[PDB]
Amino acid sequence: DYKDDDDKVKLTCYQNGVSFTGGKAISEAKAASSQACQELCEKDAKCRFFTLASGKCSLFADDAALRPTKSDGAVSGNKRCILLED
Repeated sequence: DYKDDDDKVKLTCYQNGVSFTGGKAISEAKAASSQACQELCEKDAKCRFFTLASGKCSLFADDAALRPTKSDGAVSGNKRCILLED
């Protein structure tokens, strides 16, 4: 209802690459898809760049030393998806 439905929003912003560790995670989830990690991160005002793994999400407020560890079903993402492009 309302005019909120008239406009659409982007919810897809995942990237299957590598998990993260050794960083300064402020909160982590136990989901299977980054989608669930996005909804939980939305509730947190300290999340910006989440990072899902084989079965564990990881929302990060900022970059520090969070490095990869494995690519087994690892799907990490960032705040922005598509920016600065023709």
